[PDB]
Amino acid sequence: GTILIDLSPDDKEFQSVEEEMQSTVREHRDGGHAGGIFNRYNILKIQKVCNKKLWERYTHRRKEVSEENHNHANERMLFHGSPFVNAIIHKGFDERHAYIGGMFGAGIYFAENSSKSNQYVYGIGGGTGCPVHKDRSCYICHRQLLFCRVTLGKSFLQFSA
Amino acid sequence: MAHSPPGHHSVTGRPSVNGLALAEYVIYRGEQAYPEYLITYQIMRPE
Ligand SMILES: O=c1cc(-c2ccc(F)cc2)oc2ccccc12
Ligand SMILES: [Zn+2]
Repeated sequence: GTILIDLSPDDKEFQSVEEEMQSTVREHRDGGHAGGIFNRYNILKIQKVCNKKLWERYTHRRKEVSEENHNHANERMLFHGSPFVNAIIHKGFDERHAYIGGMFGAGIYFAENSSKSNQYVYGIGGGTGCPVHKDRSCYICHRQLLFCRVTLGKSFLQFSA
Repeated sequence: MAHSPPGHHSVTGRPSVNGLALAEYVIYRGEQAYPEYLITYQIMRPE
C-alpha cells in the first residue's frame, strides 16, 4: 500500500525538511566512530511516504493519546535511522524495530539530532558500516533516514548522561 | 517491547552532560509514529 512521491528541490517542503536535517548535525562523543566524521550532508532525494492504512493507524492512536492528555497529542517531527527502513515504510513501525538494549528500555527510539539517527543507519553502534566497503564513515554509499511524525503524549522525563 | 512508564505515553531522554546534544525519545507502540519522509543522502567529508 505504500507509494513514494519525490519532492522537487524547489518545493518549500523539500527545503524545510533538508534544513532540519542539516541544522541538527552535531559532533558525537565517539569522535565519529559509529556514524562517521562529517559536519553536513549531501541530500540526494527526499520522498513523501504515502500509505492510507498506516496513516489511519497513526491518527487513530494519536486521537487515543490526545484524549488521555487534555486534547494534546504532543506531536513532534523526529529522525529515525535503521537497517529496517524498507520494512518500516511498507509495513509500519512495530516491535521488530525496537532497540532492545536501549538505555530507556525496549522501545522505538527517535532523535532531534539527525546525526544521532545517522549512527544507527548501519545498525547499533554503526554495525560494520556500509555493506559495500565495511566503512562506518563511508562518503560514497547512499544512506537513508526517516523524518517521522511522532506522538509523545505525556512523556516521562529522564535526565541522563 | 517494554511498556511506557505508568501514566505516560513515551519517554524523553534529556541530555545532562553534553550541553550541545538534543533530546532523544522512546515510544512503546509502533502506532505512535508515522514515517513521513524518506531522506536519501551521503555524509560529506570535512574540507
Ligand atoms: O534513530 C534511532 C534509531 C535507533 C535504532 C536502534 C536499534 C535498532 F535496531 C534500530 C534503530 O536507535 C536510536 C537511539 C537513539 C536515538 C535515535 C535512534
Ligand atoms: Zn561504502
